[PDB]
Amino acid sequence: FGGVSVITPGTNTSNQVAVLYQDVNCTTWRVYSTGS
Amino acid sequence: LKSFTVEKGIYQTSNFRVQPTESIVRFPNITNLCPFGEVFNATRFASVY
Amino acid sequence: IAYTMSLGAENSVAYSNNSIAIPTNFTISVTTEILPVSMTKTSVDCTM
Amino acid sequence: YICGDSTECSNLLLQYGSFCTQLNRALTGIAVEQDKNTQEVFAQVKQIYKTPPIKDFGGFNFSQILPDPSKPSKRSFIEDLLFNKVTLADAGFIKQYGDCLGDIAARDLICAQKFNGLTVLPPLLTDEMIAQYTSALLAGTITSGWTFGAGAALQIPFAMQMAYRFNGIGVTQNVLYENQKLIANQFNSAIGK
Amino acid sequence: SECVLGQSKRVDFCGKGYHLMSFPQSAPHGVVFLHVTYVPAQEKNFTT
Amino acid sequence: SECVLGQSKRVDFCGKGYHLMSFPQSAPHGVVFLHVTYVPAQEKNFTTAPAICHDGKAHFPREGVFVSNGTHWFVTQRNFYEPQIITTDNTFVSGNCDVVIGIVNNTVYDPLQPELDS
Ligand SMILES: *[C@@H]1O[C@H](CO)[C@@H](O[C@@H]2O[C@H](CO)[C@@H](O)[C@H](O)[C@H]2NC(C)=O)[C@H](O)[C@H]1NC(C)=O
Ligand SMILES: *[C@@H]1O[C@H](CO)[C@@H](O[C@@H]2O[C@H](CO)[C@@H](O)[C@H](O)[C@H]2NC(C)=O)[C@H](O)[C@H]1NC(C)=O
Ligand SMILES: *[C@@H]1O[C@H](CO)[C@@H](O)[C@H](O)[C@H]1NC(C)=O
Ligand SMILES: *[C@@H]1O[C@H](CO)[C@@H](O)[C@H](O)[C@H]1NC(C)=O
Ligand SMILES: *[C@@H]1O[C@H](CO)[C@@H](O)[C@H](O)[C@H]1NC(C)=O
Ligand SMILES: *[C@@H]1O[C@H](CO)[C@@H](O)[C@H](O)[C@H]1NC(C)=O
Ligand SMILES: *[C@@H]1O[C@H](CO)[C@@H](O)[C@H](O)[C@H]1NC(C)=O
Repeated sequence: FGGVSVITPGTNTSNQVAVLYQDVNCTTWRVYSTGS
Repeated sequence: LKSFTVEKGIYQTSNFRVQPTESIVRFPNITNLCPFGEVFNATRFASVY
Repeated sequence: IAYTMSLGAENSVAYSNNSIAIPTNFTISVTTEILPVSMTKTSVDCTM
Repeated sequence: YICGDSTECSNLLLQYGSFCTQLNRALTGIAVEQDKNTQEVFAQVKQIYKTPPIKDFGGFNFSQILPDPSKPSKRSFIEDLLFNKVTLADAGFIKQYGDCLGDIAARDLICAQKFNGLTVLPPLLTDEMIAQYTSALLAGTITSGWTFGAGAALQIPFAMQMAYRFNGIGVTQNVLYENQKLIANQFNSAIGK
Repeated sequence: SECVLGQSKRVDFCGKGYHLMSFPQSAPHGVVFLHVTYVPAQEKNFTT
Repeated sequence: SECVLGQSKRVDFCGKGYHLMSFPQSAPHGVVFLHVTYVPAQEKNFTTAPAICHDGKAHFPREGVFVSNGTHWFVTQRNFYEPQIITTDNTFVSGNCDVVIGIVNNTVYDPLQPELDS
């Protein structure tokens, strides 16, 4: 259950990405990695 | 068009499809006949286990 | 970074009984507008 | 959607990834097009003109459609009525796994839709932003007339703007200045109706 | 573009009658235009 | 059809501002329009009035609007600042001057009385 989206710049710039998990609070949970 | 009459214009037909000329076969050249008598005509067979 | 998008620059306008703003100078502007008109025409052979 | 929560059928289905990718691409294009449509329709003006500071337009009453700074939104009365008439069906944007699992003895539509891989994305622009855009358009068209759509906005009295508009349709402006009270009363009655 | 940011001379485009002005309002997945127009009411017979 | 072969009065149809002219150019599978338009730049503040009363009768401008330098009164066009002296062939009279809201007191020059005087 729950959709997942990935926000990323061009791969020729950086490899860091952000992950948006739909239909869930963060205020562990159903996430791949909590991180910070 | 499934009809004997064709109106004035330009129509598209099948591409230029060319028929083959001859047929060839290329198999590796092996002369031996592997044993049909050591598999089917043997004197002793093994158990099923 | 993640933020909230802006709705453009913010300002206001003065209004009264009898205050009118009238132009004195002008400018001639040139703008580009692009419009597609057609695509590629294609044909398909069913059997092939 | 096809055979979720199954392993063998996924291995069988691996030969339709092109079809699935093409469907997803079409849907993504649809969503991007809808966002672009909203942005193009509602963002014609770029500068957020504030609401008029004083109200002496000449008898015309615009409190019916101008925003009221009394609720957490900038929606006027007409906008509130229009929102109250039509009812949505997506039921917000958040539905956690602990809620769809809660109502297992009662049937739900969104939970069944989401359990089969059918999701609804949220719009890029919220209703507050659209209300702000509409309020800016109202302020521009009331305080400055039609001049704010062609370059900078120029101040002009509302009675003079009405005289300009009457002269536009072939009626001399002395008609307005001799009947301003009646025209204002008629406009107020029409907006009330 | 044509009825809120200006005045329209096209007949029957924004409301019946002679177009004077217009107001936009939002709605869920839509827009609502309030068109303010001018309509002659009391006709009188004359020779010309 | 509407912007190259003529002039368009539709707002925001062919470029921002007031449409003057347009030029077409080709492109692979498309067209490109160069719209030449007119944009006012330098605004100036003025005080104004809808009409004036001279001899008990109101005078409304034919084309333009009344403005003031602060002590004098002029009539000027609506998209440019070209002040002119108030006179009878720029204004027309419509009834008495006790019905209009916002009227002001000013004199009107007649271009025929000084001519007959001499
Ligand atoms: C109206 O604006 C234009 C440009 O904004 C002014 O033209 C400039 O005039 C000065 C001196 O004559 C030149 O040095 C500039 O090169 C001109 N600019 C351009 C783009 O040509 C013009 O002076 C202004 N007119 C008035 C009455 O203020
Ligand atoms: C414009 O001119 C007329 C005439 O001089 C002024 O009308 C007079 O106003 C005073 C006080 O309101 C009255 O006592 C007079 O009887 C009026 N005279 C006439 C002929 O009506 C008028 O006040 C002037 N406008 C302004 C703003 O002062
Ligand atoms: C199998 O063995 C028998 C005698 O050993 C012989 O007669 C027969 O020809 C053989 N068959 C084949 C296919 O070799
Ligand atoms: C003008 O002429 C016709 C025929 O006499 C008449 O019916 C009509 O009422 C007249 N118009 C008005 C406004 O009275
Ligand atoms: C006209 O009035 C306002 C308020 O005084 C002022 O801010 C504005 O600058 C004036 N317009 C111009 C072009 O100066
Ligand atoms: C305003 O314009 C008139 C006409 O030229 C002039 O006589 C007058 O001195 C000007 N007043 C000011 C304050 O500029
Ligand atoms: C102009 O507006 C102000 C504030 O409402 C007011 O003092 C004044 O009476 C008004 N004058 C006219 C002609 O409307």
